[PDB]
Amino acid sequence: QARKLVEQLKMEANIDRIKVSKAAADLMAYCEAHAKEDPLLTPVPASENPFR
Amino acid sequence: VQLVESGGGLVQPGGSRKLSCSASGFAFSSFGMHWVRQAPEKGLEWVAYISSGSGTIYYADTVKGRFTISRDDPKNTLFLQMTSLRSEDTAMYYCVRSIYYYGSSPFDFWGQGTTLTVSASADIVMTQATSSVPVTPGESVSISCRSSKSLLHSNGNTYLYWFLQRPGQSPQLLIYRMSNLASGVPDRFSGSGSGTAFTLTISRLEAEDVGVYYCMQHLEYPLTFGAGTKLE
Amino acid sequence: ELDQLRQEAEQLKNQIRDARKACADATLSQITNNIDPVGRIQMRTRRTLRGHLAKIYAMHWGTDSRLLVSASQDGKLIIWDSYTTNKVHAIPLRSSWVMTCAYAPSGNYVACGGLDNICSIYNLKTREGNVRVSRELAGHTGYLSCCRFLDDNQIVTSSGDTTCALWDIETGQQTTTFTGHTGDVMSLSLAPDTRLFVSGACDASAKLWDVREGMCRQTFTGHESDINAICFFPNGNAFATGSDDATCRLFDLRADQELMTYSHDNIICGITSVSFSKSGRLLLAGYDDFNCNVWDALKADRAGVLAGHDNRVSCLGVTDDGMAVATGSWDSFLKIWN
Amino acid sequence: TLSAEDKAAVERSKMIEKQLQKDKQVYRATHRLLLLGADNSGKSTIVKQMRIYHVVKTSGIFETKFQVDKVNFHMFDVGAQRDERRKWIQCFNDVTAIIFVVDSSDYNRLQEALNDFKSIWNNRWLRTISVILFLNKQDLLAEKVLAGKSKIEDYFPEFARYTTPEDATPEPGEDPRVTRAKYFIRDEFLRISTASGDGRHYCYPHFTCSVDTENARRIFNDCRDIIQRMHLRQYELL
Amino acid sequence: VDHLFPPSLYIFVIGVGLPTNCLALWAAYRQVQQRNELGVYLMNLSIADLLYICTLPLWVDYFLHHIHGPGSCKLFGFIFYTNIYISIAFLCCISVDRYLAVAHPLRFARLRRVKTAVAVSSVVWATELGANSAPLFEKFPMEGWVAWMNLYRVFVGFLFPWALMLLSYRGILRAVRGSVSTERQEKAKIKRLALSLIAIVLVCFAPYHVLLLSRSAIYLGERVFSAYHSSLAFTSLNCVADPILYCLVNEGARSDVAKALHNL
Repeated sequence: QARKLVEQLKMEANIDRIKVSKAAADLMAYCEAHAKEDPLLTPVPASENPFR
Repeated sequence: VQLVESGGGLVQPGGSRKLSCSASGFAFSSFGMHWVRQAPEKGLEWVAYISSGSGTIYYADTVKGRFTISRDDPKNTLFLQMTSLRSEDTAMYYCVRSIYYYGSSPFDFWGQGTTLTVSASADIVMTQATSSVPVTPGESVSISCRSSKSLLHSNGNTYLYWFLQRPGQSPQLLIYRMSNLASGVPDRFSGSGSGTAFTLTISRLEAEDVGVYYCMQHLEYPLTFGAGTKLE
Repeated sequence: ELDQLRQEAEQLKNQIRDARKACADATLSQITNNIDPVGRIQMRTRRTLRGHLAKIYAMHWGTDSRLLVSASQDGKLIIWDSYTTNKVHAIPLRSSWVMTCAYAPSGNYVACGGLDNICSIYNLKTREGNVRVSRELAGHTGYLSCCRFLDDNQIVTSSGDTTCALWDIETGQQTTTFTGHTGDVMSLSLAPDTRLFVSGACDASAKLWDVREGMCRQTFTGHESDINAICFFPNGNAFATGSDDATCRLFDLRADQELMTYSHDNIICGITSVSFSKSGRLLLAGYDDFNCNVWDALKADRAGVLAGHDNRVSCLGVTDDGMAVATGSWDSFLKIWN
Repeated sequence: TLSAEDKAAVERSKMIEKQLQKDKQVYRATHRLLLLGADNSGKSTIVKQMRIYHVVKTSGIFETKFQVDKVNFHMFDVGAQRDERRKWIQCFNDVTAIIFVVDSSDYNRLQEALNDFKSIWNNRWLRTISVILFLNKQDLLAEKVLAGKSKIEDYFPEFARYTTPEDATPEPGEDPRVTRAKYFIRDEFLRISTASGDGRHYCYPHFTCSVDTENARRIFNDCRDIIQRMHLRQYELL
Repeated sequence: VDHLFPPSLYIFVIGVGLPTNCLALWAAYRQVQQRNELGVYLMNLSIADLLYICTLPLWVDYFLHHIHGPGSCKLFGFIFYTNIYISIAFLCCISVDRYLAVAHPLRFARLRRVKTAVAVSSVVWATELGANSAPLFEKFPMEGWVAWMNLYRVFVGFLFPWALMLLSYRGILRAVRGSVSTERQEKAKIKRLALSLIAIVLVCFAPYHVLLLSRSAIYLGERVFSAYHSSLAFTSLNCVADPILYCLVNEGARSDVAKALHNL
């Protein structure tokens, strides 16, 4: 049964990893881009939310 | 699903009758029921309405005291008791089911109908265009409709309905709430409106598309239908 | 040899750890400390959904952002209309021990399961006016913890035995079997592109699988106890998990590492549900101490607190348009916040 | 105010609420129990006898209903579950009582049963939940003790210094040795139970066989002094 | 003595009742919010005590003078002379509810709901108001409307509910005696509490009723005016002892009150 684990670990290890700072920058960019389309972030005026 | 009804015949003036609608093939107890009558050469008119649980009962302004409606779930049938039959009650009466929840499609199924022969306020009025419109296989139609009062509500729903009656059996539902296509109808049919003016469009006519097209409003009781237009 | 295989596996794990350490040069907090904090967030309850008899374990939103489904230990599924607090359906179940539910993206089917080891699929749009069972799926040995819909004919389930499976609905036979876990699986989340999914298990590990090929891609081991919740970032390149060690964590697939940990010295109880916001700026987490917190997903500080329940919070969900959140607890009450 | 189609969605919701209230009335009058024990212990015979006297390939739960003195009882056991228990035991934090059946004629697997009893008694989610423990297979214990083929002192050294308590009441009347052995086993379990009771829940011991017909009565009595205690706590009396 | 002992007694009663009988209302509300039917009875009892305390200031003025409108006099007299029986009826209801809960568990679940509790509360309110409405529709003369209504209000307003509560608490004690989970100290505490409730009720409400019967007996077959006036002051410590015993001896109600005070 150890052969399957060894093969799975070998398959997992052969991948390409980007820098962590690039991932952080991408998450920040996604957060900044969709800033106006988030009612929880910016409280929508009490004339458009259906839960008034 | 099916709906078989019986109890019609010739009645002298001043008599009484009891119409019955036998239901089989679906959950009767969770549905509301209506009676709709049609004159031999005229349009449809609403008669009465019973609710699931028999909580709300409505009648038309013409038969408010004469007619009585009732149901019994265990026997799975529906009754309508009529008294003091005049000469203006000669029509073919129908049995239609309707359910009501968010996203439901009322008036989905219609029964066969029963015949009946008798020997001799500020309600919304809906206006139809000229009855006829000559057509050919292969082209489009632009049936129109009009209303006295706007049918748009604060919820955002426009309560307009469309029905098609073939030269044979009972009418079938086509469009409900002015934008939705019923189950089983092809994609050729489409509907649109603007609150007081409405239209129905058929993209490519076929041989089975002939008949008479009717309208309805469901904003408030009583429900008015309209004259209807014929495609030949 | 078994010893040789174990030594090779240990060496390969050491190599993977060395690669992960080498690929890290900066922390998320260091990059994000030059960004204005969101500030205090005031979310207020708008409606209360009553009618359940016992504690609530599961809840899912509809695509239309107006309908709801909830599961309770009394053996019922209730479909709510959030705008008007009306009840549309009430489905009684054969087994009273249900701890999962899901709404299909089309809105025509729902699913449920639990200690009976069966995933049941219900049909909502029939010629008759009732709701009836469409198919019961069998083949799992242990209890079922989660289930999600890919389309109208494919479903994914996670069970008590260390196994996740992909099913066909027209024919009840399985299509693929996902193996590799050691303990019970308790969480499941699909990607936005419906090509990959993640699962959290009791062995303090998380894995990512591919639906077509049917093999494990990457593994993540950062926690110290069981993982009870999992969710996807809207981008599709990150996921966040909650555990019983009173900590939340955020991972990333491209870097294959951990970015931030959301913890406080006052909180001792473990988390039970994790859900993101539409933009990913806020992370909402439920806790065992009868309260649900709100975190800033970029700076790792407590933005706000929701406290309206008298018992532990079991489920939490955010709608598609991001206009509201829903919270269910063991007090048999559902609350919509805004 | 509201449109016609929408004052017909309220009526449907009200009907659903009426059905829910009826279901609640039915729900509040049923007491739920969880049956738990090892595979060696004869809980299957107990449940078969209960099903016979009173009232599907890899299914994970089984349900049995029985009624005594016009009150309803539901019993559940787990068939297809794995060895782990700490996860699905959370769903049983509102049951009336937990029935723990343990074999008493083994002398070899008794320590495992005692460890399982401590795991159950000290669970975080299983607090304020009472436990009724059944010491099954008394006939085998009596026969084995009378025969003398195998001893008990070897497995438990402290048996030599143990003496029969003065509160022992042997109803039928039998040999002192079997009474001493079974009371020693009960005392071990009771010491484990009352080590850290803290007064929030109790443990009810019983000696029984699988074919006995009086198990339902014992369960009924225990559930009555558990409901009585909870009502004492709730109604501001203690 | 009407200008010395009453005013002093009523001053303390007014000073202490208003704070005490107000947190009791909130505790009862917290109890009913958790689907407990004892909260309904506690709420109604607290409401009756609060109303009787509110109608007291006017009688303090007469205590200062040993004459402001016959309608107002009747309005402030009837709801002062008919607030001794509503509390007694609600105490009897609480005792019967506890007996049903403890002595007969696994039975009579239909009588242990909020709906039946509020129905019984409305029924008892209506009966108390209607039955004692005869004055609506205390002088030197006797032998008249006070000749048998003074003998009925002692045997139906005092002796019946007191006997009912005595029987209920004795049954509760007998049922508790046979339990195996409860220890001896808890049983002693329960016995002390039950005896305390019965004793305080009897001590507060007996002297006035025995004096009434003694006075009314001679009318069909001075000292009475001296002693009688004072006993009307003694039958007021109930509005102070009742909230204490039913909302402050326990721990849950005290914790709820403390949490409410902290939140407010």
